[PDB]
Amino acid sequence: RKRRRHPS
Amino acid sequence: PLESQYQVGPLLGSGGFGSVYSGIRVSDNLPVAIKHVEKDRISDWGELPNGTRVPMEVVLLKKVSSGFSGVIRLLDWFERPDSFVLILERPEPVQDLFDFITERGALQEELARSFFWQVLEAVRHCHNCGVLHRDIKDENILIDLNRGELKLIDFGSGALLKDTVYTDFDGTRVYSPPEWIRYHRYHGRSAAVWSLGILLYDMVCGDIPFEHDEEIIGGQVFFRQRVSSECQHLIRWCLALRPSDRPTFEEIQNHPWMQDVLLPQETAEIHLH
Ligand SMILES: O=c1[nH][nH]c2c1SCc1ccccc1-2
Repeated sequence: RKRRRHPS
Repeated sequence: PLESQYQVGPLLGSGGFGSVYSGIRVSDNLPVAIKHVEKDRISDWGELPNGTRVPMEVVLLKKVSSGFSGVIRLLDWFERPDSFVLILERPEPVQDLFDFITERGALQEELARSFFWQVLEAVRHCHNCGVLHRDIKDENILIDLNRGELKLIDFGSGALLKDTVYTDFDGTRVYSPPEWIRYHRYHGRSAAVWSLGILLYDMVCGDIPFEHDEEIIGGQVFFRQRVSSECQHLIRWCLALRPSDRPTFEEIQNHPWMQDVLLPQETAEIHLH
């Protein structure tokens, strides 16, 4: 499945 | 004289943190990273042992930059009309832990143990210096591929460490604890332990366990990869829903999964070369 970065 | 003392190179990245360029200190050809921060895009400000008003990130980097550690060191910094510019260490060669895990998949437990141990030493170091990172995640960890050393980066969401409640937060939501989702309050150490549980699952399973608030507050941990019982126990302990049920940093490093850790040099030679 799709793995993504996550902003802050 | 900033522009005429560091040779500016290619952009390394940009985002909610600013814009980071590769660079070389002309004085001695040392690899550096040059980070720019728009003044208008700054939330928390502080003052150093000079009274000069600076972004909190500079305050925190100075508190932790003393000596050697698994934290990125702030070499220098300048003020400009609309921005601040930060001169930081740049390992070479380097890759951040998010890209490393994407390329390699779920890491062998031996490698996850060495990596996780180094992160624990680095976070302990920050807390010893009165600094709370508040955005521990694979994206904010650099791997010096040759030395096998991990470096913690980006204090742009950090705070001074304190024992009372925090009711503000601007870090990564998928690494934030359920008491922040449910009640908009948390304590610093226990929330740090939660993010470290997210990080360790990420290392051993190939990605983070939770994407959605419901999963975060649900506190059910499904393992999508083969993971040892001792390591599953440590992860579930770090991710206890009640903050007071979470382990201390001492209890994490005394946990039986954390024994016989590889040295950095061994980690490079076995897993990184
Ligand atoms: O706060 C930061 N964001 N990005 C980086 C930093 S410290 C140096 C660094 C070196 C190499 C690649 C990225 C970075």
